Amino acid sequence: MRPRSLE
Amino acid sequence: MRPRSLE
Amino acid sequence: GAMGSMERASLIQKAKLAEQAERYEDMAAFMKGAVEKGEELSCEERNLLSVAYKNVVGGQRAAWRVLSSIEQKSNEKGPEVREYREKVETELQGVCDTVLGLLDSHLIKEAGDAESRVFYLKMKGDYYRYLAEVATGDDKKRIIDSARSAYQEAMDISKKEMPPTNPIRLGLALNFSVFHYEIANSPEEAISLAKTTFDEAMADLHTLSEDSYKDSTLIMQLLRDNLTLWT
Amino acid sequence: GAMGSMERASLIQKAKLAEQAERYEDMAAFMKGAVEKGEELSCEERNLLSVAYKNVVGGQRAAWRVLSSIEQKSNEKGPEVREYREKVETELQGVCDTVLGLLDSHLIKEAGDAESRVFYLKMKGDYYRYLAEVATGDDKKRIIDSARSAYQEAMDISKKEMPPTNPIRLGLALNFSVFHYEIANSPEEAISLAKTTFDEAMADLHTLSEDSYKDSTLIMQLLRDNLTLWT
Repeated sequence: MRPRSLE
Repeated sequence: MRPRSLE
Repeated sequence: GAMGSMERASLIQKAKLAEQAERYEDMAAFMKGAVEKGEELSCEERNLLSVAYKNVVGGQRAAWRVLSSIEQKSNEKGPEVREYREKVETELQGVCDTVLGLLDSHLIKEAGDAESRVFYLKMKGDYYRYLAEVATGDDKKRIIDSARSAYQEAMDISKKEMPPTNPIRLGLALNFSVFHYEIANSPEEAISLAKTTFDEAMADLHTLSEDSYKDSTLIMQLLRDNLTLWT
Repeated sequence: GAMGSMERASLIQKAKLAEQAERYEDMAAFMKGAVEKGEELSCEERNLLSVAYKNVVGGQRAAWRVLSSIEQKSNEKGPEVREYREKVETELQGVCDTVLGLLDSHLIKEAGDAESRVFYLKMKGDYYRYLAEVATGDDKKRIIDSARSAYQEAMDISKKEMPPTNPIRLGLALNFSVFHYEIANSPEEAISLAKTTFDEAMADLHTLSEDSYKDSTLIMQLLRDNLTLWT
């Protein structure tokens, strides 16, 4: 699953 | 509120 | 145009890929290219054309309503809100004129079977409806008449040639009812058409398979949702 | 370019309207026009530039991943899947090159304060990162080095000039950590940077107001979400 970058 | 047209 | 060098089968394949990728502007350009090959569309291909343009114009309509609401507030500042609403409006008009042009060159002329002719006349009514949503004054009157006329021709073929549960016939009646309520200021005609359509479909469900029953009842629930909103 | 005749203030006003309308391609064209006026951007205007292009490239990246997955499946048919993936790839490259060009002409050169310089160097790292996601082979190596370099210059200024809770510094560390994990094949560097960033911010929260506390803890939760995923 892909990690969170800044929203 | 807006009515539903065909989706 | 720009898709003239691509094979018809490759345009249809790429329209399907664009749908999976949620690239609806690309999907619409591929389906326009496919229509411009000059051949009739199959049922699946008509669906791809409708999905593509409905998603493109749906984003435009949503943006237009946000901008129109801000413009109305600002008139209860500068020209920028009006200019930008006009920009989005003109782009939406252009998409509707493109779809209308495909229907007039030459999808409706070559459509002889009821399922294809009703589908295209319904789409003609829908895109004139979207033009009417942003039109003012006398312009508005002629655009409203063009919508009404397309929907009425579609309704007359659908009542003669299709059972009352046919999903195309149901979706036409749903959208014509929305026309009457929102565009033609005829709420009583809207409610009457939604109720008669729902009741006539209910009486024909006994004839359907499980899959056809699910298709027809899904659209009937939209009719019921609008009757709940309106009554 | 095409926005050369519009006032800078009108471009910023229309970028805000486009955001409200969820018209992010228009928002990005307006903000490009504003950057091309040649003046520095305020904090709010830097945010508008980042929101616009992040939403445009985010749709492109999502579409590219869907198409890349179908292409990989089809190689476990014809040229169409590769061609369409290439079309979306080239459009995504073009958006990244446009943003990189704005940063190089001349936003980074004129950015002297840490909040503006770190913001722009972070954005340089992010768009080289998005280029790296679709790059292969030796091309990939030079693009990865360009990302890493931009992020490292941003990190060195942020550690000297900003407190450990500063939201710009936090978001830089978050994204550089994602670079290390997903692009540079350095999961241990990714985990170390996320953990050190989180722990140093936690120790500085006592200095913050209610509003600054909410801003810093929101980004800290993204660091914690990635550490949960990775460990």
